Amino acid sequence: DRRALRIGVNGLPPSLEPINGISNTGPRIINQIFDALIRRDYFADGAKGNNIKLVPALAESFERIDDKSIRFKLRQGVKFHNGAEMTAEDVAFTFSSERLWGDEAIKTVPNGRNYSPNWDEPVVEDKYTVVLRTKTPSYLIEKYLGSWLGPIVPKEYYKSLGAVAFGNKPIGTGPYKFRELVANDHVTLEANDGYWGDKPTASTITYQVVAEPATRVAGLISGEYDIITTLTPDDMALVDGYSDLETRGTLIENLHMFTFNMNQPIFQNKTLRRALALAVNRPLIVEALWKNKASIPNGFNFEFNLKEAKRLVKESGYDGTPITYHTMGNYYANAVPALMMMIEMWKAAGITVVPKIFAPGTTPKDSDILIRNWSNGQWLTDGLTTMVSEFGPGRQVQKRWGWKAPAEFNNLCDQVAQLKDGEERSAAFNRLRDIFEDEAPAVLMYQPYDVYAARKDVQWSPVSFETMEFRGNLNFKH
Ligand SMILES: *OC[C@@]1(O[C@H]2O[C@H](CO)[C@@H](O)[C@H](O)[C@H]2O)O[C@H](CO)[C@@H](O)[C@@H]1O
Repeated sequence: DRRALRIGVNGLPPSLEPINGISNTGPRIINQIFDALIRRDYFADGAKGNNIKLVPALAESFERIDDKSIRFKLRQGVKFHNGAEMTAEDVAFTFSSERLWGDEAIKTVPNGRNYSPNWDEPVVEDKYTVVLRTKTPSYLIEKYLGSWLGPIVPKEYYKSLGAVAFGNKPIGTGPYKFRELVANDHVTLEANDGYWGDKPTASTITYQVVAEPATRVAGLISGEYDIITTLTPDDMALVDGYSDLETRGTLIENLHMFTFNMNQPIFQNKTLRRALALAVNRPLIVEALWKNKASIPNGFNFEFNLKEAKRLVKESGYDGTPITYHTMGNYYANAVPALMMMIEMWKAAGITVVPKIFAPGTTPKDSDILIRNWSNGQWLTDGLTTMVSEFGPGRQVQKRWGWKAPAEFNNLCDQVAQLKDGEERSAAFNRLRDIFEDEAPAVLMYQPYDVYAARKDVQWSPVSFETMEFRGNLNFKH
């Protein structure tokens, strides 16, 4: 029999419904349960897990018709885990108004429209042929369909349950099928021996929440886990002297940041937000805590000034009231050590910030949040599109977190979705970046160097994204 794989994780997603589970913790599970029309071939052409190449997966082939539509020829005989055959009806449902982007859909799939292009309703042409299309021109459709938007869901089963219940009992076409969920504890998957692609190599995969990185390292050493997630470069020393273990790391296409609840009076205006941003010496943090392996971003592409931060603190009228910084422990690698360094930096600017460490499983009330840490996946190669997906008009930073973005910012967000790459689009990018930095609705810290640790007897390479790929990349040694 095949070996059981045990993964010690930083957390579980709130749902296994593909869109509702988008987070640092979901894709590593969702990628196993589902397939998309298109897969990212991370290891193509000898790449070290970072190739952006997209290849056919549930679509056997596809051909663009015009600037707003693509015809897909689906792979035949593919079965969902309940035995139902995957047809054009399921692909059309996946990208339908009813499930994904309509007004009613987004009440149970809240980011269905935010993470989509401007879809029009899919057209089913025959059992294995579907046209996916946008209402306005888009040369990103294939990219969206190969992203975390893309998992194909079973129409009849999904409709019978609704998105919330489907998220607790998912059915997909992927190499591992859902077995069990214990909230805040684990998810167990089992091999899908009916898989259409390469046969799964593990009998079961268990994702077990172990909140603290030191405790995860101890469980790898003790033999409780085969792979552990969400470590830092500094954790590499803790594995010194274990011949059977190693670290495996890579830069990933994710930005660690901090952000604000701009409904709060102290953060309704930009002045103090920008002071908090300018006070941070990001190179010092990268040197200190990341062994210079994390990467300071060039904005949202796929300045430390303490003098100006002090000036803005005084201009803001800030009165010395302690400002909390909410962090779910070290859910983000290096969260608490980085916060400690930033608290020192903020003190030097005249701002008192204190940690508010909350437990795994707890969702603070939005009204208790002043500053919080967060991350954003860079989930398409087009960084403008992913920035807009969180910071644009009607998206969550404005709608939920109260950022009163300048009208010009919102105007340019709309313009860049219609412009082709070139001079005008890059000029809009530059101006959006300047406004974003002036407004400081969030502050980008760095792209983390994601570190896993694993048994040498489990052959598996990381990829440059907040997920785990096992296709062609999970072999057990004797
Ligand atoms: O980036 C995901 C995010 O959410 C996770 O944590 C919150 C708080 O416990 C849960 O409500 C979500 O279900 C879970 O995915 O992580 C940070 C916290 O570390 C939140 O700000 C994000 O929404």
